[PDB]
Amino acid sequence: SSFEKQQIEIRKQIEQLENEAVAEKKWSLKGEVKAKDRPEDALLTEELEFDRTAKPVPVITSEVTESLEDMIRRRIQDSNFDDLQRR
Amino acid sequence: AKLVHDVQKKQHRERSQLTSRSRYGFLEKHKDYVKRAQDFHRKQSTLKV
Amino acid sequence: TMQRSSDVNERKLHVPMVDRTPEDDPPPFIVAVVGPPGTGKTTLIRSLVRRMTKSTLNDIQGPITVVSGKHRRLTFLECPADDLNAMIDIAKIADLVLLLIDGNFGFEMETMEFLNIAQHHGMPRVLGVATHLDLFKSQSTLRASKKRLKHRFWTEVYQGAKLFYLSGVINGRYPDREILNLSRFISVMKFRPLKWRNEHPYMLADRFTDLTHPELIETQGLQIDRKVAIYGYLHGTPLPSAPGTRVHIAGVGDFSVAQIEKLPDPCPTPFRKRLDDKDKLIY
Amino acid sequence: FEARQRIEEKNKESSDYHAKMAHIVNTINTEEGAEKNKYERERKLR
Amino acid sequence: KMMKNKRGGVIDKR
Amino acid sequence: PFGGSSHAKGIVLEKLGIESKQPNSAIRKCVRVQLIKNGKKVTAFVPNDGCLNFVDENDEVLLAGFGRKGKAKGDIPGVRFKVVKVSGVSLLALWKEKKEKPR
Amino acid sequence: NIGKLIYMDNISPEECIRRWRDLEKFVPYFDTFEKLAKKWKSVDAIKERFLTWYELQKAKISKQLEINNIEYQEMTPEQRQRIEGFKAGSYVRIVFEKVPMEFVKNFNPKFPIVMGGLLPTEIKFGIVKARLRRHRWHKKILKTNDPLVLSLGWRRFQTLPIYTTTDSRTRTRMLKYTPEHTYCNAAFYGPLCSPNTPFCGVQIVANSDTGNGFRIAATGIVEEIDVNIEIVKKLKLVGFPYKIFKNTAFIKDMFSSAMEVARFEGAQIKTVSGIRGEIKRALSKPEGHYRAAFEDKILMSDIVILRSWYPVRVKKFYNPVTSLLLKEKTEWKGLRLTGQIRAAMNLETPSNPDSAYHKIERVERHFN
Amino acid sequence: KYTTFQGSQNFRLRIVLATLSGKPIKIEKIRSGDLNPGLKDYEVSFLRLIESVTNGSVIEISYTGTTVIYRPGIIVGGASTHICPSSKPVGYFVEPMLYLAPFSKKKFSILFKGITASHNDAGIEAIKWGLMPVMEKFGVRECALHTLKRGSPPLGGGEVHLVVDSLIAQPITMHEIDRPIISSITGVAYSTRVSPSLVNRMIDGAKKVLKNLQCEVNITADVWRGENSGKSPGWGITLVAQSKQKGWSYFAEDIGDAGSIPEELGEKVACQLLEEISKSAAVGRNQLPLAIVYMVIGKEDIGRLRINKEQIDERFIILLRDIKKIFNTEVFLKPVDEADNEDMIATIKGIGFTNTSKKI
RNA sequence: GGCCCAUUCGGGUCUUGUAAUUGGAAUGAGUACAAUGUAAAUACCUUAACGAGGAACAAUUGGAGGGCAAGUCUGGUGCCAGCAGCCGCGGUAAUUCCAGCUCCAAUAGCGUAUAUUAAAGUUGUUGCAGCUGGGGGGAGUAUGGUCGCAAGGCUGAAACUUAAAGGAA
Ligand SMILES: Nc1nc2c(ncn2[C@@H]2O[C@H](COP(=O)(O)OP(=O)(O)OP(=O)(O)O)[C@@H](O)[C@H]2O)c(=O)[nH]1
Ligand SMILES: [Mg+2]
Repeated sequence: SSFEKQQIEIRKQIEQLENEAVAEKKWSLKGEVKAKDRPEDALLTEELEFDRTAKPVPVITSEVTESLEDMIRRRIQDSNFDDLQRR
Repeated sequence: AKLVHDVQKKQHRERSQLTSRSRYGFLEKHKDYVKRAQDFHRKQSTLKV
Repeated sequence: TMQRSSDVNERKLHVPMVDRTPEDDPPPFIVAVVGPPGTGKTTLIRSLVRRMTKSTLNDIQGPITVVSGKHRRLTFLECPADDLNAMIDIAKIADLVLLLIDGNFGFEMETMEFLNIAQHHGMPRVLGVATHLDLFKSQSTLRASKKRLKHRFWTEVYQGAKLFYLSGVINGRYPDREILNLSRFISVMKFRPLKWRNEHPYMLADRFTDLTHPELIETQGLQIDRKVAIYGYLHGTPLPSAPGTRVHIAGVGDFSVAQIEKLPDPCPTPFRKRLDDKDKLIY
Repeated sequence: FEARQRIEEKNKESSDYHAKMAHIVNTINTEEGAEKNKYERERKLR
Repeated sequence: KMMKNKRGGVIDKR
Repeated sequence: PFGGSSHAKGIVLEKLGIESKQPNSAIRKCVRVQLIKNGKKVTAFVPNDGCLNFVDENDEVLLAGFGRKGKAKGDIPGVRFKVVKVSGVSLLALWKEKKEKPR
Repeated sequence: NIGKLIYMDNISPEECIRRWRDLEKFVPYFDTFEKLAKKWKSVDAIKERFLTWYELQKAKISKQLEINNIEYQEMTPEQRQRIEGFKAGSYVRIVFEKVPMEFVKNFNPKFPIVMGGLLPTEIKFGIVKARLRRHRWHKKILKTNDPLVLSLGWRRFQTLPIYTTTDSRTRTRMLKYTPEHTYCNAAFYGPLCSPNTPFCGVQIVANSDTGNGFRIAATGIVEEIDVNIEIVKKLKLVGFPYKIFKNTAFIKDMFSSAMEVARFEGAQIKTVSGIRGEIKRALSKPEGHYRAAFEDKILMSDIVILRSWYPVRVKKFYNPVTSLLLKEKTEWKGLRLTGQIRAAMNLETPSNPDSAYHKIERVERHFN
Repeated sequence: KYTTFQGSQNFRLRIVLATLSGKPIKIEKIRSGDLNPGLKDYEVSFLRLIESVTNGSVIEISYTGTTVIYRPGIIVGGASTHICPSSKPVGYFVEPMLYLAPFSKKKFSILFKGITASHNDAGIEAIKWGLMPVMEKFGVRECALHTLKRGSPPLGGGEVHLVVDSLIAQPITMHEIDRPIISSITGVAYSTRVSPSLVNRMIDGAKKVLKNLQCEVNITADVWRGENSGKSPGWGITLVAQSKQKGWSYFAEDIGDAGSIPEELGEKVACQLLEEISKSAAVGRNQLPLAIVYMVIGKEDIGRLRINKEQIDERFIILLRDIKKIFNTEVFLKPVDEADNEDMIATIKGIGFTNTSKKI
C-alpha cells in the first residue's frame, strides 16, 4: 500500500541513522583531537574559524599610500607642520 | 545562597595528566602555576634590589 | 475594609483576550472522561447519560452528545486508558475533564500524565471524581484518604477545584443522588477561553464512513487510498468553506478538504424555566 | 586577511553591545527612578 | 559572508 | 506604589536585557510589565535568570514591591517591583519544581 | 451587481466595467492635461471635501465583535458559506480524498478521530527552535540526537533534537545532554508552528515498554522558527611542548603539516594552566611542530589548547506517529534510544579511559 | 502544487502575496509572444531582492525565461543593499518591500541605489508622504525612507535608506466609514543639478492653480547641492492633501524632462492632485492596493473602508481577483445609505495572519 | 583539638570530637480481635494480635557563608580585577563525585508585599512671587538617559574648478 511504502522508507532512514547513532563518531565532533586522531591534513579542506591575538601587520596598498600621500600634500601645501624652534 | 540550588552549586572535579604523557608527572593547573609564578616573581624582585 | 476592597478588586483583572466562541448556537462542550484502566468511566458515562436523557445507553462507543441544559449541551467521550496517543489528543481538545481516581489505590501515573499533558497544552476545566470508596470498616481511613486525595488534587489543579466522591456501584451504575449533584456540578462550570482552541478550527468526529466505490475496490483490490466522509460538530474559529483547506486528522496524517455540506443539528437545544423531558435529547 | 577582518568585526560587535546595554540600564535608571522618587516624595507627605 | 546563512537561490536556467 | 493595593496584576511585554552577556545580572533578570489597572508600563525584577524562562509574553503576571535592604553592588536602583506569580502560579514554587505552570 | 461582476472570473475586467456602465505602472491613469485644465479651471466641485484600562480593552474588543455581527447581517450564502463560513457548532460532513486504507480497515471507534485546521505556518517544515526542559518527574536525563515524540500543535511526531546553549549569549553551542533541573534551548526539524506555543515530549509511547516510571519526558515552548540554524560544537586542538625556553616554546603535535600551521598562524592558544599564548611560525623540518610565545615559561608537563568551533547539523528526520493506522493503536515503535540500540546489538558504551576523573592529591610545593 | 498565473501583469503583487501567504506559485507566459520574450532585468533583480529579504525561498526561472516558479520562505529581513538597474527607479523596489516590511525576524534596514524618480513609478516623496501614513495607521509606528543622495534619470546615482523597525504581529482592522475632511494641502518641489529658480516656478504654478480653494496651501522647496544631487539634471513636484484629524493623505507627483516648463509641470501636478481628490474617498487610487492588502492580512475580523465609484477599475478588480486566487477571500461592497454620491464601503474579513518569524 | 573575646597585634579557657563501630530495652502512629455504647449504626470509653532502625513508619520554612572545572563572559599598564558558574573532553547503566558543602533560627508551623501603630529632639522668628497660591537643608560632583543650543571651513562660487573685489599670511 501507499502507507506501506511510506513506512518502509521511514524504516530505511530509521535503520541508517540508528546505526549512525550507535556507530563511531566523526572526528570533528569529538573534542581533544590530536594529530594522530584525524585524517592527515583534513584541516586545509576544513574551513574552520577561531580567534587571534593581535591585528597583523598592514599590507601597504595603493589606496593607503595615496591616502597618506594626499594627506601630506594637504599638510605641506598649507605648511602646518611641526618642527623644533631655536632658543 | 539566596536563590541558588544545591544541585546547581555542585563540585566540578579536576582532570589528571594523560597516561601517554605520564613521565612528565602531574599536569599542573592554575593554582600550581600561580604558586610557581609568584615565587619566581619574589625571587626576581629581591635579585633586582 | 478599603484595603480589602482594593486587594479583592485587583484580582478581577485578567489579560483581555478575544473569545471566538459564538453565543447563538455554541458547540457541545467536550467532556472527556479520563481514567486508568479499571475504574469508573463506562459505568460513569452510562450513569450520567441515563440521568441526563432517561435512556439506558448500554454498550457505549465513540463520542456521545446529549442535551443537559436549556442552552448547554455537551459531548461525552472516553479515552482508551492504555493509549498515551489518544490521551494526548483528548488533552488537546477537551473542555471539561472528569478525572477518574481509584480512591482505594490512590493516585496513578496515567491520570498524572494526563494532568501534565493538559497543563502544558492549555489546561481545561477539571472536575476530579474519586471512586472505589469501599476502603474498609475504617470510616476513619476513608476520611483520611479523602482529605489526602483532595489536597494532592489541589496541588495539581487550582486550589479550590472540585473533587467529587462516588460511593459503591449499585445495580450496574452509580447512585443517582451522587450522579444528580455531579450533573449539578457539571451544569455550572463557566468555561474560560483558551488560546490554541480559539485560534484553531477543530472538530471531534462522531460519525465516519468511506464513500468510496466498492466495484472500484473490486477493480484495484483493497490497496486504494479511499475517500472518507467525517461528520461532527466543529469548535473554535470558523473553518472556511472553500475546498483545499489543510487539516490534520490527529493520528492518521495531513489532508486537505474536498467538499463540506453542513447539516441540520442532530442534537439541538430548544428555544425560571425548566428543561422538558421531551427536549432532553441524545445523539 | 581573515585575521584582520575577524578582529575588527568582533571589536565592532563588542562596542555596539556595550553601548546598547549601557543605554537600557540608564534609561531604566532615569525614567523609572524619577517615578520612584516621586512616589517617595508624595509618600513623605503622609 | 553573503552565502554563509542563505538557503534559497534563484535558479537561472537562461 | 500601585495605588491602594499591595500587589498588582500585570501583562508581560518583553524580557528586557535578554541580550545581557552576564548570568544573574540585575539588567538580565528584569522584566517590563503593563499593569492592568491603570495601563501604565513599569519594570519589575524576577528572582533569577533561572526563573527568567518561566515568563515569556502576555503571561498575566502578579507583582509586589521589592524592598532593598541596603545599597547593593550590581544594582540598578530605579526598578521598584518584583514578580511574585506568573499565570496564577507562584514562580518560587515553579523554580523549585513544586508546581507546573499551566497555559 | 458589482461584487458578482468582480468575482465572476470568466469575463475580462474591462468587460466588468463595460457591463457595469497593469500594476507595474504605479501612478494611476489621468486624462490629458488639456482636458484636465478645462475640467479643473473650476474649483467648487470638491469644496465640501475641503474645509479602568482592562474594561477599556474589553470595550474595544466587544465593539469589534458587535461590528462583526452587524456587518455579518447580510446575504445568506455570503455569510453562511463564503465570507466567514461555518462558525462553531455547525454540524458538518467533511470529505477527504486519498485517506489511507489502514484507517478505514482498522477503524476502532474507541479511539477518537480529531481533526484540526492548519494555519499557513504549520504546513511549512524546517528547524523549530524551542526552549525545553526535562520534566521534573521524568527520571533519566535526555540526550541530543536521541529521538523523542513531540506533541506540537495538532501533530505528534518523533524527532531528533539537539540541545544548545548560548554560553553567555555569544554562541549557540551544542550540549550533549539536557540540564538536570532547568531549561536549555533545542532545535528540531519538524513542522513549523508559530512561536510561543507549548509542547510536551515523550520517550516511549508504546505499552510493551511502558515500565513503571513517568512517561512524559520533556516540556517546553517554541522560541523561534527558521529554515536554518547555525550551531557549533567546540573542538580543541591539543599539542604538547618539546623544547621550552623563557617565554617561548616549540609545540609538537596538534598539526600534521606546516601548511596547517600556516593556515592557523597568529591564533591564540593557552596551556591548561591558563597561560595565554599565540602561535607564531611553523618550524621547517619537523612538520607539525611550531614556535609559540606565552605569557611566561610553560612547563614540560603542560598541554596547549586551540579552542575552535566546528559546525554541527540537525538531522532532518521526521516520522509522524500514525497510531490510528495500526491494528493495535498502542504499541507504536519508532526510532530507539541509543541505550536501547546498544542493549540490542550488545555494544559496550564508549569509554575514553583518560576521561575518567581520579582522586588527585597534591604534593607539597617547595621551591629552591 | 502550484497556483498558476498567466502573463507578466501584477508581477510584484503576485510575488509579494505569495510571500505573505506562503503558497507556491507559478507565473507562466511572461511575454512569450514577443520579440525578446521572457523576464526583464528589473523584475529579475526584484527576484534577487526577494531572495535577499526572505530565506529558504527557492525561485526557479526557466530556460526561455517566460515562466517562473516561486516557492516562498520565511521573511527574515536583515540589513542589505540593492543596486537596482536603470530600467526602474528605487521606488519600483521599495514599493513592494513595504508589504513585507513589518513581518520579518529582523527589521528592514535596506538602502537602494539607483535612479530616484520616474514618470511611471513611485518617488521618494511619494513613498514617504503617501504610502507611509497608511501603514502608520494600519499599525506600524516606526518607518522611514531616508534620502542620502538622490539621482534623477538617466544616470541616477542616488541612495535611499528604507528602515522599518516596528515588527508588528498583524495590521489592525481598518474602520473608515467616513470621507476624511482635508485640513491642509502641502507638498515638496525638488530639483537636482539645475538652477534654484525652477523650484519656485513649479511652486508658483501649483499654487496659482490651488489658490481658488479656501484651504491652506504650503509647498516646501528643496534644491539638492553637491554630491547629494546625483549624476543628472532633474526636477519634479509632489503634492499631498492632508487630513490631520485622522492622518489621511492623498498625493500626486510628476517629474520634468528635456524641454519641460516648470510652471506647466506645477499646474499639471496641481490639477492631477485635485482630480485625485475628486476620484478619491479615504484612500488614493494608488494608496488603495496596500490599504486593502493590509485589510486582507489583518486579524480574523471584519475591517471596512470607504471607497468611491471611480476608484473601481480593471486594476482594482484584477487586484481583487489575484487576492482571491491566492488566499481565497472575497471583498463585500456594501453601498452607503445616503445618495448624494456613489460610495461603497468595502468590508474584508481578514485571514488569520500573524507574523511567525519574529522570535518570542 | 574544640570553644570564647577583640578594630589590631593577640588574649582567655578546657574532655572534646567522629555519615566510627555496636548493644539490647521501650512504645506510638498504623493494621486489627472484640465487647461496650446505641432503635440501629458512627464516635468516645475498655481492649487481646501484629507493628522501628536509613527507627525509609523518609516534618517543613526561611536565613548566612563558602569552595570547585583543560568551563564560559567582560574589562586592561603580563600571571590580574570583576561578573559569575546545572553548560567541562568522553560518558546517562554512564557517574559515586566538596561522603548529600558548612552553619544558623523557628518548628506544625514559617516567609513575602502593602498599610500602619508607639517612642520623644515641644516651638522660643522670618518659608515664596504677597495682600492667596509652597517644596524641603547648605555646599558641591558625576552623567552611554530625555530635551535643546552649538562645529565644519577663505567668501564671491554653484548645475559652472568661474570674473571683479575683499580677507588671510
Ligand atoms: N466496587 C466498585 N467497583 C466499581 C466501581 N466503579 C466501577 N467498578 C467496577 O469496575 C469494573 C470494570 O469495568 P468498568 O468500571 O466499566 O471499567 P472502566 O473504568 O471503563 O475501564 P476499562 O476497563 O479500561 O474500560 C466493573 O465491572 C465495575 O463493577 C466502584 O465505584 N466500586
Ligand atoms: Mg470503558
